[PDB]
Order: sequence, then C-alpha cells, then structure tokens
Amino acid sequence: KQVDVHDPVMTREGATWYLFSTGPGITIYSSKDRVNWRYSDRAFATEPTWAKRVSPSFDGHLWAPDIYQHKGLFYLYYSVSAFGKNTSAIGVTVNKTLNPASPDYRWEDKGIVIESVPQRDLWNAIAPAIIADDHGQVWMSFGSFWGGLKLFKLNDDLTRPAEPQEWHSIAKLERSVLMDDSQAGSAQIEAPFILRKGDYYYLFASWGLCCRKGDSTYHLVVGRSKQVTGPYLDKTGRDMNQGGGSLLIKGNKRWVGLGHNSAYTWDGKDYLVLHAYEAADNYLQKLKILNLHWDGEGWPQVDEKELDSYISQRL
Ligand SMILES: OC[C@@H]1O[C@@H](OC[C@@H]2O[C@@H](OC[C@@H]3O[C@@H](OC[C@@H]4O[C@@H](OC[C@@H]5O[C@@H](OC[C@@H]6O[C@@H](O)[C@H](O)[C@H]6O)[C@H](O)[C@H]5O)[C@H](O)[C@H]4O)[C@H](O)[C@H]3O)[C@H](O)[C@H]2O)[C@H](O)[C@H]1O
Ligand SMILES: [Cl-]
Repeated sequence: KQVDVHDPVMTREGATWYLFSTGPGITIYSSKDRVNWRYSDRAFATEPTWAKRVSPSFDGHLWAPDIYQHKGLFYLYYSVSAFGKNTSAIGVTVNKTLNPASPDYRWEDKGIVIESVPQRDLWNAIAPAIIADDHGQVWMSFGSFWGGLKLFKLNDDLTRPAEPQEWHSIAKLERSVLMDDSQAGSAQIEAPFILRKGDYYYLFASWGLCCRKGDSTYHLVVGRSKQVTGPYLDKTGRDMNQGGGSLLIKGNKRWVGLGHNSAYTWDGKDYLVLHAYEAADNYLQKLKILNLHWDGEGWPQVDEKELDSYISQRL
C-alpha cells in the first residue's frame, strides 16, 4: 500500500527523512530513502491543551503542519480548526531532535502563534509555512479562503508575530466584504509555500476544492517575487494578489485533485511534495514526491507522469 498523507511536509536530520502529515496530533513517518516509510510518532500524544478553546468541535486532527529547523532546534507549526470555519489558530511545538529513540526527543508546546476570529478577521489561521529572507528575518505565510493568503514577521523566538507587527497580503481571489464574514466564500485558494531559488522567492498555492472525491478541482499554481514580501507575479506578469497563478500541475483520470504541496532543496536537487487523490483507491489521498525542474526562464516544471511512477511504501 501507498503512504496516505494530507498536506505533507518533510525535513532531514543526519541520514534520515521525516514526513509530517495532517492527522491526530500530527502524524510523523520516517524513511532512509524517501520511498519506504515506517510510522515514527504523533507530535502530540492526544491534542494541544488549548485546542478545544479555539475550536470546540475539534476531533484530534491537527492540520497542515510545517517543519522548520533553526539554531539546532525542530520547530513544528500546526493548525487547530473546524471545517468551513475560521475559528482557527496556528501553534508551534519544538523538539531537540526527530529520532523518537533519543533521550533528547520530546515535543514541547509553545502555544498560539496566531488565531483568527469570525467577524474580526478576513483570513483563516491555518496552513503555516516558514521562510527566511536574505536579512536574517523569518516570516510565516498562511491561509485558506476568506481574504486569502498572508505573510507576517516572526519574533526572535519564532513563536509569535514580531512587535510592532509587519504583515503583507501575498495571494487572493475575489470576495466582496458585503458577504457574511463567517463564510469561507468562493475564493478557492490555500496552502502557501515559499521556496527560495536563485534571485527569486516562489510562492506555491493550491486552487479549487480539495476533499471532494470525484468533484475535486484541487491543483497547484505558482508565482515569483524578488522580495519575500511580494508582489508574487505569475508567468503572464499578474499579481497573485489579484488572482494570478500559473498552472504547475493538475489532476487527470487517475488523480482527481492534488495539492497542498511543499518543496525542498536537498543535495543540489529540488523536489515537489504533495498529496493526490487516487480514483482507483476510493479517492484516498497518496503521498507523491516529484522532481522539481527549472526552465530557461526561471520557472519550475514537473512531470505529471510522476504521479504514477512515484510509488511510496507503508511498512
Ligand atoms: O491521509 C491522512 C489523513 O487524512 C486526513 O483526513 C482528510 C481531511 O483532512 C483534514 O482536514 C483537511 C483540511 O481541510 C481542508 O479544507 C479546508 C476547509 O475548506 C475551507 O472551507 C471551505 C468551505 O467549506 C464548505 O462549507 C463548510 C460548511 O460550513 C461549516 O460551518 C459546516 O460544518 C460546513 O458544512 C464549503 O465546501 C466551502 O465553502 C476552510 O478554509 C477550511 O475549513 C484544508 O485544505 C485542509 O487543511 C480533516 O481531518 C479531514 O477532513 C486526516 O486528518 C489524516 O489522518
Ligand atoms: Cl502547508
């Protein structure tokens, strides 16, 4: 069987790869070769102590983790939320190592980085991604529906927004403020991820509807910017803040919907990491890791056939 993950991220410590997925307390897997994966741990034994306060319907599944390494520590960001609501918060928990067999291994929760509130905020605090600029600063991008995707400066700790705060919109789709603020609306965009490559920051995002089986329209788009704070332009030069986004990979008949990607530079090669819904296996999402190439114009390209050729093993 293939490894099932949603909203995947990855990192490497020493000789081992680690995969983090949406799931109870955040599911972690490990591999020595990115193909064959054993269950490693759940970040939280049960759930964050503060979870049910932000979202009372909470079922134990954290969403859309991001893994970040900084001054020798492991920072695991994660999302508490409810379906179709922006009663949400992103928290972070920190570990000295990922090897659960080490006496140094244990996740310590740092609490809420940011929280969205219905009627107050036109954004949904889920789906964090961490990126550093050329000037020592670290930023979180996040978001889903509502008024789209945001970027803000983190403080020294990486646990809360820097003060005074510094925010930038980075991608959006149409929405009138006259809509009820508690509704997700029709801006089908989520799940930012920023990769630095050469002189550019590349913003990946997911458009369309995930989690809908045969009706899913989820696919990936991309834009690029010389500065981390934007504006991110697609290939036709259109700002993602006004709905720009160049198609990177979309589904077909075997893979109905794919996305919430991450992306990495390991050993002078680049990889695209995402989930895709298998039409043959009940539209159950599967891990896929694709080779991420770059054309002569500075734009990433992927080979959609790799949705088939990449076959991960759950051991
Ligand atoms: O493989 C590993 C396992 O899979 C996971 O199980 C799958 C699912 O993933 C987890 O959640 C995924 C997150 O959900 C996606 O959707 C984001 C949501 O969409 C946006 O809202 C859209 C809006 O919602 C719908 O209407 C909502 C109605 O209003 C509510 O109040 C009412 O309850 C709803 O009926 C409409 O379609 C649309 O208008 C929001 O921004 C957001 O809520 C995100 O992309 C993912 O991050 C979840 O656990 C499973 O459902 C397992 O977790 C893992 O083990
Ligand atoms: Cl993500």
